[PDB]
Amino acid sequence: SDKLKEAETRAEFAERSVTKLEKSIDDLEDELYAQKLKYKAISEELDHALNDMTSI
Amino acid sequence: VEKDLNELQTLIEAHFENRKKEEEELISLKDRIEKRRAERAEQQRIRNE
Repeated sequence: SDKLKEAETRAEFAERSVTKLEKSIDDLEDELYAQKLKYKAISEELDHALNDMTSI
Repeated sequence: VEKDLNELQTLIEAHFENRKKEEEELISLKDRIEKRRAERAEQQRIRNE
């Protein structure tokens, strides 16, 4: 009985940890996507600048 | 200075293309990443069911 209780508690702890880790990794992926979006926006602005500089 | 401008704009467009390929690769990475998110979500949900 003692061993079973220990195992059950371990399982609950690990499950909660996996839930937190999944949420955190999803949030960090969202942040990376946002920063990539900003980089792409300024890169397209610079590409337009280069297109005009082709006439420069 | 003319050939300097020429080589410089050449390398400019060159690294443009290179970083562009890298961005394409990173976009494909994000896409397969979202595929991984969806597959992990569905298999996790099946496990939880």
